[PDB]
Amino acid sequence: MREDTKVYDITIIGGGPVGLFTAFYGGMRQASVKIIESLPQLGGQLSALYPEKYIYDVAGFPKIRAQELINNLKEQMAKFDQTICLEQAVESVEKQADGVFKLVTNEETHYSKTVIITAGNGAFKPRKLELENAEQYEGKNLHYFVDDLQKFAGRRVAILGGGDSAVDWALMLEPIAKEVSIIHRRDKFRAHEHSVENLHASKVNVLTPFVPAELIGEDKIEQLVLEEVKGDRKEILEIDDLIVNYGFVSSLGPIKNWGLDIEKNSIVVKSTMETNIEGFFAAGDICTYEGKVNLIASGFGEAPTAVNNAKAYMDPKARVQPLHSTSLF
Amino acid sequence: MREDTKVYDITIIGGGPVGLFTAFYGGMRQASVKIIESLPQLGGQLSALYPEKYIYDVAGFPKIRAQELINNLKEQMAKFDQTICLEQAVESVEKQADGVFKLVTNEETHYSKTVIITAGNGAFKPRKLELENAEQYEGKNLHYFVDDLQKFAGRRVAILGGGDSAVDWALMLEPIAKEVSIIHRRDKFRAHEHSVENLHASKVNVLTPFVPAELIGEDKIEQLVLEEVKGDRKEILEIDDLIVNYGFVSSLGPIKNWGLDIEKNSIVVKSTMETNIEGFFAAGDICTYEGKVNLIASGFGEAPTAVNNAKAYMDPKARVQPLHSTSLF
Ligand SMILES: Cc1cc2nc3c(=O)[nH]c(=O)nc-3n(C[C@H](O)[C@H](O)[C@H](O)COP(=O)(O)OP(=O)(O)OC[C@H]3O[C@@H](n4cnc5c(N)ncnc54)[C@H](O)[C@@H]3O)c2cc1C
Ligand SMILES: Cc1cc2nc3c(=O)[nH]c(=O)nc-3n(C[C@H](O)[C@H](O)[C@H](O)COP(=O)(O)OP(=O)(O)OC[C@H]3O[C@@H](n4cnc5c(N)ncnc54)[C@H](O)[C@@H]3O)c2cc1C
Ligand SMILES: NC(=O)c1ccc[n+]([C@@H]2O[C@H](COP(=O)([O-])OP(=O)(O)OC[C@H]3O[C@@H](n4cnc5c(N)ncnc54)[C@H](OP(=O)(O)O)[C@@H]3O)[C@@H](O)[C@H]2O)c1
Ligand SMILES: NC(=O)c1ccc[n+]([C@@H]2O[C@H](COP(=O)([O-])OP(=O)(O)OC[C@H]3O[C@@H](n4cnc5c(N)ncnc54)[C@H](OP(=O)(O)O)[C@@H]3O)[C@@H](O)[C@H]2O)c1
Ligand code: NA
Ligand code: NA
Repeated sequence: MREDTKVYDITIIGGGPVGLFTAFYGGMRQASVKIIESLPQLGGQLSALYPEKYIYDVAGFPKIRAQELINNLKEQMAKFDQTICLEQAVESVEKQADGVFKLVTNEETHYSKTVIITAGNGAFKPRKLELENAEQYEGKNLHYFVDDLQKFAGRRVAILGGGDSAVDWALMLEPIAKEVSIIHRRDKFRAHEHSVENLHASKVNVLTPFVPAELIGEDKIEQLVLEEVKGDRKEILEIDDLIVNYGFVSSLGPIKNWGLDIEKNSIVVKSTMETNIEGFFAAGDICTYEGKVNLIASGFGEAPTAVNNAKAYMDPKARVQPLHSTSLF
Repeated sequence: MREDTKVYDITIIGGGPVGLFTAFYGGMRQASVKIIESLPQLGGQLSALYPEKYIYDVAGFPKIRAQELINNLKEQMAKFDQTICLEQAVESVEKQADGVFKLVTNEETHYSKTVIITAGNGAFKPRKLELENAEQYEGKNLHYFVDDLQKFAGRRVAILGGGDSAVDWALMLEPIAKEVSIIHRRDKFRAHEHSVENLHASKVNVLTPFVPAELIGEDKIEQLVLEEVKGDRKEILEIDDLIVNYGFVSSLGPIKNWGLDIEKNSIVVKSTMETNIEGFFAAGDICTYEGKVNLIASGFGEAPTAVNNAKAYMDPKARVQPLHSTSLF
């Protein structure tokens, strides 16, 4: 655990499209801004689930690719400064006796005058390996997210899963690692067929249809035991690193432990976007009210409403109504 | 007075940016849509009051010219069918005994299952010439809205006003008209400095500081008499056409007589965007609620909220939540 003692004006929970636009508007209102995001990148459901698909119902865009919209939002918010904390899932939020919010994640403790939660359906997290003692190896040689390929240089690597993530990493590691195995529970892969063709074409050891049965290693994982899906046959692999790419899940989880009023598995808001905790606002798919629609356009409307009301909360002489952007730049 | 006996699903009062996106969204939800707009053009405050200016706080646009955003919205809604009624200001809205809304304008009577008012600050009207016989010439050779500039080819034109609209028309007409004069009540123009420099360098006859004194003509205007401001001098122009560019005025006007709940020139809405009259919704600058900010982004979020709740009102079996646009097309 570490601690960032700087009190930010606005801390945003979740860097999907609504959080990104919220960050922009915080900058517009001369607020210091932190974004905390569960995944190793920004973009929420758009970047995670349909980055290549076209969106037709965002105002002003006859058609726009999801990732393109996210890229536009990043460019928009780049005019201002934020501190962005990726791979952090907020698990605790408490308004302290001095009014300052304290936020705790899996990695770091943060402070803020206001919090705006833009969590969607809750934190995106990788699917964990469902083997009794898998957690023991987290922080050692069990990897869920991969960034630096060179740490696997000259090493025996096993990758679990059959999607684009598992296949892509297997192909990138083949020329770097001593040996690479990919283990998937069907003979048919879920990854793009061309990537799967290259995989079979490559020197990657493909083990299908198998599931992980056991992890062995007192300290570091040393052996991986596989079991065939149809039948009882087992295989043991000697490995230096295990990468698990089983996709992602989202849930509210600890968002329900902060004293917020929750209805429809979402955070209730007044028309100002404020929750039942003053200084704590919500926007986008995480929020609810009578007539709420879960759309990007709706969230993009909620964002400035939240930021502008947050600004008035922080500075009772600040007008909720912003000045014209046409004049300000 | 004429009557359109077709009962529309959704009829939108005002074709500013929020009414345009509302109209698009109606199409998205497979509703029959009519837009009724007071001016001879769509675009609201953007097109009328700042078409040339860059907007920076619409989600997904690092910067977009106001008129270009309007153009984008028109392209977006062109995917579906709408009935557009320009040059019609709504004077009366009544929810009849059968539940059907009856809307009466200056030109026509309309019917609708639901109404979504997107009127901003009220119906735009051009500021008119305050001379006693001026109205007599409307529909003849006195012009408040100019579309077919070619019809001024080879003609003697006088333009009234000192803003960008007047100056732009003078400069655009100079190369094709026989003669162009611009008449303004101060030696200083309100138009942009470079345009004014172009104006003085051109062959346009600039008459300042003058106001119109008299229109002469039994049928069409044949002569325009001007008088110097704070002076003792008149001028008479022989003209074929008179264009007046005195800007725009807006007010709620008869919107206050429909039995709606109104505060501070705004229609009070609950979180569903519904007014106190069931089936009658509002969005954009016209609506209010605690925390409301008059922004384009805000209005763009309110629009689909209104449409989707109007859909649920018309068919309580149909859902509020739309299917994905990524999927629908
Ligand atoms: C296949 C598909 C197609 C779609 N098509 C459309 C469409 O065409 N038009 C449209 O308008 N909508 C569409 N949607 C819905 C749209 O994706 C959502 O409305 C939008 O993603 C909501 O944005 P958001 O920022 O509120 O939430 P999200 O996109 O879910 O982002 C929230 C972010 O918050 C992070 N987060 C959450 N909790 C925490 C925490 N505790 N700590 C740290 N980080 C956290 C999450 O990891 C996530 O990155 C579609 C959805 C799907 C799945
Ligand atoms: C100079 C200026 C700069 C601005 N800069 C920004 C900016 O940078 N960013 C931002 O977000 N916002 C900005 N705004 C505010 C922005 O223009 C408004 O939020 C936006 O125009 C509201 O859109 P609308 O569709 O609700 O209303 P409007 O734009 O007012 O359109 C309403 C339309 O309804 C019509 N109408 C009204 N009543 C009737 C009736 N009874 N019958 C028929 N038609 C009717 C009117 O003629 C009008 O065309 C600015 C405003 C101004 C004046
Ligand atoms: N280059 C690219 O275009 C690229 C790169 C990375 C990610 N993506 C996209 O990002 C999204 C995420 O994909 P990603 O692979 O992380 O995740 P994914 O598509 O969800 O794939 C997860 C893989 O894990 C397997 N799995 C899950 N739980 C398991 C379990 N309990 N036991 C055994 N196997 C299990 C699944 O098996 P089953 O298939 O049998 O269900 C699947 O093969 C996808 O849309 C993907 O296309 C694209
Ligand atoms: N090319 C561009 O960039 C462009 C193009 C079109 C519009 N716009 C913008 O759109 C906005 C609207 O401009 P627009 O020119 O329609 O309108 P405008 O700026 O309001 O100008 C109206 C002109 O009419 C004059 N006027 C009004 N009533 C009068 C009266 N009774 N007698 C004499 N003169 C009268 C005003 O005089 P005074 O100046 O003395 O008040 C003013 O010069 C402006 O911000 C403009 O910059 C920009
Ligand atoms: Na929700
Ligand atoms: Na208003």
